[PDB]
Amino acid sequence: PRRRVIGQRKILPDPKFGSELLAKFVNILMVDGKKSTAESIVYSALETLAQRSGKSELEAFEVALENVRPTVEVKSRRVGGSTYQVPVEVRPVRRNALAMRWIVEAARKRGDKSMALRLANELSDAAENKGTAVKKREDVHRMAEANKAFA
Amino acid sequence: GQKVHPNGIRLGIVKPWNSTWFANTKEFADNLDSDFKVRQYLTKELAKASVSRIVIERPAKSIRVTIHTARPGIVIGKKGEDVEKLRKVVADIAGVPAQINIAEVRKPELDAKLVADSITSQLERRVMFRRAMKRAVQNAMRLGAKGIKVEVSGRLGGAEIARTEWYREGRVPLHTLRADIDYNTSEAHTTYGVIGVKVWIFKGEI
Amino acid sequence: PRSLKKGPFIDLHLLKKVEKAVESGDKKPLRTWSRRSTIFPNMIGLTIAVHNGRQHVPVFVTDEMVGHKLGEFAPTRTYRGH
Amino acid sequence: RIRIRLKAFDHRLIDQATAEIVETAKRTGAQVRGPIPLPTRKERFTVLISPHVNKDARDQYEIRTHLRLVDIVEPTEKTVDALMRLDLAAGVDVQISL
Amino acid sequence: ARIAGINIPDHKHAVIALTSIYGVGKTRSKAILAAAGIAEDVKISELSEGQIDTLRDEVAKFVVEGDLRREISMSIKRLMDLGCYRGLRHRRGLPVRGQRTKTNARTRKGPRKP
Amino acid sequence: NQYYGTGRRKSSAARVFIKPGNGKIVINQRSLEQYFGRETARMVVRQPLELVDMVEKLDLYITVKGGGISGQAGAIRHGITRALMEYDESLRSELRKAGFVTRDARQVERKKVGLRKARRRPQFSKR
Amino acid sequence: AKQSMKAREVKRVALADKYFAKRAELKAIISDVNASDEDRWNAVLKLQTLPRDSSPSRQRNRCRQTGRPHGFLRKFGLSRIKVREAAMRGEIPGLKKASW
RNA sequence: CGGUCCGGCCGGGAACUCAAAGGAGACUGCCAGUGAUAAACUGGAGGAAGGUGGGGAUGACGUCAAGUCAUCAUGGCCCUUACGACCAGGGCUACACACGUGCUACAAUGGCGCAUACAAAGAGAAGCGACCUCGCGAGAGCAAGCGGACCUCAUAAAGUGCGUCGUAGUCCGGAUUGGAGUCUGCAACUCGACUCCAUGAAGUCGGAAUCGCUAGUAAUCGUGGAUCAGAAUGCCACGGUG
Ligand SMILES: [Mg+2]
Repeated sequence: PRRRVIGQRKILPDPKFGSELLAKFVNILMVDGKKSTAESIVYSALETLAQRSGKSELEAFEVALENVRPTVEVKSRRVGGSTYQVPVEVRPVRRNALAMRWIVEAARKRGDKSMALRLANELSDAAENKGTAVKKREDVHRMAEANKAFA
Repeated sequence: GQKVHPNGIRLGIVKPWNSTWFANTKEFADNLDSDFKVRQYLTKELAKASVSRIVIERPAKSIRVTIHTARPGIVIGKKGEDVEKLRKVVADIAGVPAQINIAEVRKPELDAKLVADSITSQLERRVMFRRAMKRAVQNAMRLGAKGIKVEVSGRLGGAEIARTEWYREGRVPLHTLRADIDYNTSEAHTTYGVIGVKVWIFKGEI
Repeated sequence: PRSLKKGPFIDLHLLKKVEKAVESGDKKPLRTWSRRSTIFPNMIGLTIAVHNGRQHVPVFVTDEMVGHKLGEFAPTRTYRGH
Repeated sequence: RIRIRLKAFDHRLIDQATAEIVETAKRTGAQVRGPIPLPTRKERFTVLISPHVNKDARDQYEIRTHLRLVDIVEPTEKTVDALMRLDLAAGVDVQISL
Repeated sequence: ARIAGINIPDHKHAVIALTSIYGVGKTRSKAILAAAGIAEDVKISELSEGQIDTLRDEVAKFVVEGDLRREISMSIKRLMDLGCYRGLRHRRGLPVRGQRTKTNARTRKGPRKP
Repeated sequence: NQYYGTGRRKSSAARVFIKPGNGKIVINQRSLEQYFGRETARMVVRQPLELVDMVEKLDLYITVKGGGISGQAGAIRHGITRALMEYDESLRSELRKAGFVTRDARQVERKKVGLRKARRRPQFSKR
Repeated sequence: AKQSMKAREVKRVALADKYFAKRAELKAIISDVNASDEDRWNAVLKLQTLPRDSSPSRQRNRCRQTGRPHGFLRKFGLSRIKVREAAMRGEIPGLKKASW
């Protein structure tokens, strides 16, 4: 929008735990509209992580996210012919979302036999900082670092 | 060329329905066609006599047609035999026995269709088109029209290019849905071509 | 495709012609506009010039033809190459 | 006993006619269960506005088929007679199921 | 194991194993199973030879693999020298069933040439 | 005492009948785990109840018509909220804060003319 | 459409009016399972012989005012454009420039 | 509430969703700050509804000698035993290709099998067609009801509940090519679907490039309708997730 700045719609928390973040993650996972399948998958992923780690299902979710989220993000300015990809401070609201999206992408990329299992594995990787999403985050940070020069 | 036909947007608002009868899907289309035919016949017959529009109503399979005219002296005639004759043909066209009612329009220049017809006639007997239009508008204003827009299109004065020409006087609220916009079109069959005379007359705000 | 209960297509005129040919024993090319006709056991041996649009093309009736219509054998569309 | 159904294209007119019917019923006969409007049969008719070309342009029209039922489960000789001739429906198709 | 001409991968389920053989598919497989009295859940692994033999017999009862191909191929050949619409389509390499040859006839045609 | 609550979401119409004591959840002569499949939907239906301290304090006999699954659930929730309002009409402050009293203006936007969906234009070549 | 076109369909309509019961009976016996085979055959050839213009298949319904077969309507019996024209004039009862 | 086939089914009850008539109701009216003391603006309360509440119809002056003289009407020019008409077939569905626009795809959020849930909006008496019967089945017979909130077309499908298969060209996808049948109509051969059996092409997310959409929106799953003897992936619409 050129003109409109509006307060965003209310999203209801997760049925099992009571988390908006979880709901957001599920939404991100879901396309075509199939939420209940996606939600189920997410639950399954959580379960396996709990079975592996021996920790709380939400807390583990949180630290994985922490491990995959960046503080600085590049953005193109397009003033000249050469690329002016300036790094900008990312707000805590959308940072989470971006991380979730990255996780989803990584899961999609992965080749484990169950989709729930795939994302569980991704989460595990994030926890031990070795997966695909984390790698992506790392180079994003590196890219920002290189061009942190600009303001 | 772009806009809504005003008589069709106001048909359930300010304009009363020109067609006022119920028929089943089985018996709708044919009835409509019959009505159209009757309208055509009327047009053929009473073009020399000043007529505007007709309202058709058929209860208990016995039609009453309401005719909106300017002058009843030629439309009815001297006697009600001509009327009877006219009815017969309508009956023949439709199927069931026919009855009619006549309505004299008060202020003939307030109604658009009659004015349009007059303009067409003027065009036919070769008069200055622009001037005629101006005269018409003036007459309307004299009569107490709150607004009048007239519009003629194409082949004016035998020009090789089409001429779009229009006069606007008073207030003609084409967009106000509660406005009584009386809109009609008469298309002139001139020697040089076809000139389409469009006329809106704003009567009142209700 | 028709139901077998309904009964496959035969044109009357052509049938009559076929019958005549059988009785006659002349056979030869026989003119046919109506291409909808189903091939019959009596028709085997008869050559029939089927209308394809501009011209009649004679196609010889065989035993490998029973469950077919005449106009299929008529190349109603023509093509050579680009 | 007697189901009278009222069918018209205009709503106000139909309402008026219904009221008239009710009035007719009340004076001559007995009981009457008044007007019950049934769902409007909306005849969605989409017309291409342009004669040649232009797919995007469509005039969207609707026929409002208004239904009105007045229900009486009591026959009187006075009122049955003064209903077939005393109705004044004008532009409303009245179907009297006796 | 050889059931009607060609060999079958022993890993597969019953319904699917039968499908691999030309001439018989899913519904056919199901029918065969019904005839036998055995469900689809059992693989080629865990099966007695007697049981297999009945299945084989049933398959044979249906026109399968080579013979069916011959029947089809022979029919095609017959069509060819007849020279009907079906026949010329086959000869040309063009759609028979009633397709637009102008565009999207690419199954019978294959890949685009120029 | 008996209290009514009307519920609407998108295309759904829901009735909610509330009677104090015993604590029953009845949707079209069935239980919640019997009638509704998705857990999220169940949670949402329980949601208005959740905020307040009422578990076995009131019975709910409810009937729902139209809508979908999640939409239906939403409608049910709305009905429940309405019923609650009817019961007291003083504890509206919490409900408004939550965002439960408002029936969705978020509704079935009609498929448009010349356009492939409700807002979706047909995929077109610029030139 | 052309006047010729209109005339054609008029002729077809007339034929349909004439021939329908005769057509109908034949159709009925064709349908019938409890019927003689030779009789059925006879019926089918009758039908084949009996006019193509008499068939409701050849009945391409046209505009009852102008003659256009494309854009026909079973409610109004006219061309879409023509219907619209009528509608706007107020000449059709019920048909509103409406929204939903 | 009484009464019971545990069927709203009913003596009944008119309370309410509903239905559509008549309305109330949203106005910057209410509180504050800002602002020329004004318009107004940014908030706040109450309130079902918030600054145009959402969507639609609504297109001023006019542009492009824009489109259509094959809806219609038209000035004329011309053919007027022919550029006219009637019939029969072929075609308009051609096919080395080039493009546009829609659909199904490439998978385990899946494919299928077996249980089960939610509708909305329509359309109908040269019509729809419960019940019962036979058909794998499309459909037939048989025989009620409904000018139709009652009778029907039509079970909504995604979803949920189990089972599987274990990333293969697969139990993916269904193309094509053939076989066996059913309706429709004078008649499916060029030329309709559909019931079925088989068959298993390409394709494992698409180069350059490009496109739509700001919330019930996109994305996506179904359900109608209109033109239809007959025949939609189109189009108009209705709803589910979202
Ligand atoms: Mg291409």
